Amino acid sequence: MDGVHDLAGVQGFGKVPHTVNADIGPTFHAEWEHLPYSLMFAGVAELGAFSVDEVRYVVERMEPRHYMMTPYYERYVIGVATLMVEKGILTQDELESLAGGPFPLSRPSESEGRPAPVETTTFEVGQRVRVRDEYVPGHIRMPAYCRGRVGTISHRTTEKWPFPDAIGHGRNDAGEEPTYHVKFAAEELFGSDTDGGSVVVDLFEGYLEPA
Amino acid sequence: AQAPVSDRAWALFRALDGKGLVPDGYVEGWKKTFEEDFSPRRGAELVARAWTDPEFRQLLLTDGTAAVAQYGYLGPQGEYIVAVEDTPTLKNVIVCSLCSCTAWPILGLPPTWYKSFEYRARVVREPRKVLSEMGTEIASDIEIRVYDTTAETRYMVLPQRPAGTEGWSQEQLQEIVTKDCLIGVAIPQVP
Ligand SMILES: [Fe+3]
Ligand SMILES: [Mg+2]
Ligand SMILES: [Mg+2]
Ligand SMILES: [Mg+2]
Ligand SMILES: [Mg+2]
Repeated sequence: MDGVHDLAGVQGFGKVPHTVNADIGPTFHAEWEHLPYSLMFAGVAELGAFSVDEVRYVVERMEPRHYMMTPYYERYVIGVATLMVEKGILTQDELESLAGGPFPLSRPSESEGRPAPVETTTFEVGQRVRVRDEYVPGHIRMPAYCRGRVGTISHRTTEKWPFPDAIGHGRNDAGEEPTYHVKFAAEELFGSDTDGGSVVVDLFEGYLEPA
Repeated sequence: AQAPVSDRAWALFRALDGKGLVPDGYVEGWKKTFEEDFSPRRGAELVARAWTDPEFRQLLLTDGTAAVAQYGYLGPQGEYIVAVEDTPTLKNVIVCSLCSCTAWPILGLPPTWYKSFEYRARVVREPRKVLSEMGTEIASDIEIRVYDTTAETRYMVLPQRPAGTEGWSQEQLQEIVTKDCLIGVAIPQVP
């Protein structure tokens, strides 16, 4: 999904709000902040109502201005609440009743997702690969900056996971794939307009093709 | 228009708890894990061991998962670990440009700054300027490599061991390996 969450390479932001080794304060800065993650795990591990991938996607589905104005942990309160409503576990009415006011949720998905591709290639360390020049409206773990770009395999995972584009929509056809650490030259991604050296993106096999 | 976030967060808890969907002590148990168990002190222990034990260093860099498992530090958002080695000509830095993905059990939960749109947007494209602004100068004769945490690999940086620490105990070395050293935005300093 080409949403505002795909931030890598966006220009115009100011300074990162940190200097090295500065105090970051407590883990949680408010008494509710542990709730989104803990309730995410209740949903995933206790209820089996959704996957972690579905949590990433429901946060991506926040209305774009809403996403941009909402602090991190609050996005996950909204996302988890949205999934609970979409899965028929809670209603928005009861959430708003208990909250004592408006509790707007993420927008509905505009894609049913896609299955893990049947045709993929097993790559080896040192091989040159291209990121498939594809556009996916639902969940995908490919940041746009690497779409259609060419890099070199530096690692093939020794484990396999469900394809995010499927499991992120709760589909039954996510299969399992290894991922690959693909190293790109900075200039391959941003031309002359970068000060870096290389960027390594951890890409599912189904996002890749021989170069 | 929105109700206060605290009210919305507790409403979500109460709605689920009131339907019997949240086990007793569940969120409290997670809070304890997040606050007390997940910690960059664990990553620091791994780094200090690698610095003083060439055999463990080799394991950590070839099978990070196995090395971390030896200490019992695998966990949620830290089940497949890859350690990335700084060298005299290479500085590694970690980000999750798409959200906040972090090796929780060994780095601790990500700090606000790491989750910021500023870091997520900028470090992939201008890591030298970002690190400089944060107080870490990386010379031009050094390659910067940014790892974008886009799938299930969870990363830690193995920084270079600074001169002046020769002979230090693992405990002494652990003290100079900070959360920011593990993420890659800081270089360990001799106090
Ligand atoms: Fe993330
Ligand atoms: Mg975009
Ligand atoms: Mg607000
Ligand atoms: Mg030495
Ligand atoms: Mg001594």
